[PDB]
Amino acid sequence: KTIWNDVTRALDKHNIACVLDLVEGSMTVKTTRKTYDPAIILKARDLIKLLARSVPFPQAVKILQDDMACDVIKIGNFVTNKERFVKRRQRLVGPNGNTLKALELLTKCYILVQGNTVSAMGPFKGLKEVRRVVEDCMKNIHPIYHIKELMIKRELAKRPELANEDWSRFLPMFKKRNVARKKPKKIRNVEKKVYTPFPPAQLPRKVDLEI
Amino acid sequence: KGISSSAIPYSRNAPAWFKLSSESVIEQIVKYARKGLTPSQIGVLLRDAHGVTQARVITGNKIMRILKSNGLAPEIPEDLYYLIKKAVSVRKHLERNRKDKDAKFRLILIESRIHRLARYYRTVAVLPPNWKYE
Amino acid sequence: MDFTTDKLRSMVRKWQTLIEANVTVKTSDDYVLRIFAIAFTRKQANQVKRHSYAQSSHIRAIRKVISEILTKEVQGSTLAQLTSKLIPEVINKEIENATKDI
Amino acid sequence: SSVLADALNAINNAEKTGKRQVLLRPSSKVIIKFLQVMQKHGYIGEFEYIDDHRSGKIVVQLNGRLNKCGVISPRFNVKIGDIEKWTANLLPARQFGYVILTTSAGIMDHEEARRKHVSGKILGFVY
Amino acid sequence: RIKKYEQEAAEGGIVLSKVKKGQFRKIESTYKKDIERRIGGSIKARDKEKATKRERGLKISSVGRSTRNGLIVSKRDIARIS
RNA sequence: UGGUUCUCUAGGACUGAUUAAUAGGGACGGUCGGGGGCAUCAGUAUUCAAUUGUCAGAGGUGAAAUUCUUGGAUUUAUUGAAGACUAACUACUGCGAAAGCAUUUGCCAAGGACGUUUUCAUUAAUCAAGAACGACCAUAAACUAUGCCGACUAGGGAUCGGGUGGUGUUUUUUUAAUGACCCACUCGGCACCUUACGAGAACUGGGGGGAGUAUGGUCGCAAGGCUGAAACUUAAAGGAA
Repeated sequence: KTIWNDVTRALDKHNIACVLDLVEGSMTVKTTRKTYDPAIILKARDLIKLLARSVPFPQAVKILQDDMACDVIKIGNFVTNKERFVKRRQRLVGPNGNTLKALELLTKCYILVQGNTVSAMGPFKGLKEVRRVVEDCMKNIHPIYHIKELMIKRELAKRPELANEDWSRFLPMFKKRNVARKKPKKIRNVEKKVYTPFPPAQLPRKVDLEI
Repeated sequence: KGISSSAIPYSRNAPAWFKLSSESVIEQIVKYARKGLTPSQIGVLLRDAHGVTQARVITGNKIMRILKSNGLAPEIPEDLYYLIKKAVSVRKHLERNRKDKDAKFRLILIESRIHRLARYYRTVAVLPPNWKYE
Repeated sequence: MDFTTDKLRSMVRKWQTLIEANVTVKTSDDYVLRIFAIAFTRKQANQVKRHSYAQSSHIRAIRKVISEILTKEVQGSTLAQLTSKLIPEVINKEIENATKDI
Repeated sequence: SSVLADALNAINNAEKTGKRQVLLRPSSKVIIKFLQVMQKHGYIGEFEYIDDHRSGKIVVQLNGRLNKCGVISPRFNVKIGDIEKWTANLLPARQFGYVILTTSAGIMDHEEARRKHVSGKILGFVY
Repeated sequence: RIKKYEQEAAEGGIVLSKVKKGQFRKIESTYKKDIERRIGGSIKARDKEKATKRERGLKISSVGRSTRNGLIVSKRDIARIS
């Protein structure tokens, strides 16, 4: 209700009407009779669902320009237990928010870790980068490895040569940490401990043994 | 653990609207028992329909003593009987489908609870010793 | 018949339940149709608690009456009669009137 | 836990928190005699036994004067000659508080027990 | 500002970084306004009075152990005193 | 209490002790839940295949590449098959002893809280020991965190399940019963925000603080100096400047 007049200014410069319904709790955008940009109603749609997903207004009107788009990463369907899920998601946020703020700085994006999804606004190269960062953070590899390789790739992309050679020797991301292999004799693990559904009886007390 | 039980009144008298006889209640009790209800069912039916509050108050003594003095004694106490038949119902469920590990766990719990009060009833010797749960 | 994806994404809000049903019904012709249904739990006016969830037995009962009355709206229609029935959205009014008791 | 111990625990920590009334349930003859001797020495005010038909409730009113109740969990026998020694080893000071005993003549404090010359098993203390 | 920010994020979905118990949550106005040079990271008077230990009275008895069942006097002590 | 027809109006076969724990167990009742097992149902993705349509690229990357592709790839449309999975709704919510559990419908047993003027009558609490759950195709876990504990007083807001009362709106009617919301009270939960008051003592293997500094000790590793090239002042070639 506070920011809504600014939304009407920022969309009436694109000739898009918008209503804010406060009884059904909705925001609609409509292409009016004076809209010569065919694609701007899509960015108006993204703007109002950004406002619904609780990014603020001066952050969200940077979606009405061509070089910027959204992404909504899905992190809920990756790991099983709630403890490991919230610990990997808090690892995605960081101590004092440092990992998330460094990711926003490197990718030039605006990232919201909310619930069991990750919203992001930015350029498309930054969106590709943050999507791979978030998905590999829900898998087990830590996000500061991706932050390190992002810094390496920025300082590796700002040289005129080495721009058609592969950077895999410069990236420390390739760890080769899969270097265990169990080699027991499989004594019980071949076939032990068949399952029966019926329990055994209990050892009775001395009272039972005497009565 | 929750506190949900019944709150017995401070009075020990018939409630002075209970105009029925102290013997017709006993005749209704032995009639329901001979047609085949457990004593808790006798008590709840007598309370709900023929409004005796509780029969230890309104008759002389409690209704398992009434049934044992009128010849309708149980083979096995009602607690043990209901826990026995719950355990054998879970046992038949387990022989039917054998991937119910939770129902196996509840069978271990029900069998432990069987052994506890079977031990109590045995040292009281309500039921005879050398009683096993088959 | 199909909605656009933006319509049901515009309908789904958190702090309510969506009851969705579907039935496979053969009409008065020998067309057999899988026909779906979505419904979202409202909050009443004067409701001050923010949730308005259904208690999942109300979901089973609502989904039961949804299945029964829309399989009554089919079998009692041909394809042309069913199409002319679902153009002016009136099977939705039948569901609403039959379900406001729950 | 015991039945005298949790009553004395309620009557202890309720007074520590600064309440003017405790409700303690259940209630036995030994609890009545323990509260009897401690109000005889002036540690609690009145108290009332509400008889429900189950076991009884006590509402004690207590002002400020108690600072520890207790029970001595093995009820060992004491002698008239060793009442002074046991008071010395478990009381705070020389004439501070009373050890309460179950005797032949009932529940009494240590100084009444040695006044009328009877020993017994220990029950608990108050100071 | 801190309560409004973390309440707005809590009623949204937004996962916030975790702070300790008496500290101030560091936000964008903390970094821009240079507020921690003037107010510190936490009220250290309350930090001091929470870091102090509870005053545990004066120790009275010696004879036995004091649990919720009362005073256990061991048989060694009963034989020693009697 | 009736098989029918004549206007409710016409016969018919017929022994000899207590409570009943805001202890414990058991029954009952309406329920409650993403608790479990079996069966069933659906969903759209993905992968593959068939059939068209069209033509030269499609993946993928920071760029590339391996790969597929005029024997038509990618894109589009129709349809089939497979194996998974149960999106948004989805919560500081629920259920489970824990690991954990999310499509529909049914069956099978179970469980909890509540309601109870039902029943038994001490049947109970804690845990060492022990038991239950936890020759083919090859896999990741932790990684910045937090807090003062218990035998402990009161609260406050919100929420989940049950119950009682009120008396308004959505509901509605002579087919069965059954809602939703508002308010107060109450029981029991998952949490959160506070308060007052207490000795709270008596898959195994371990040296000794943090930050540094020095070293005529011991153990190591390390310099030289154009290479060829030393017994040979020695070729070609290379290096350096």
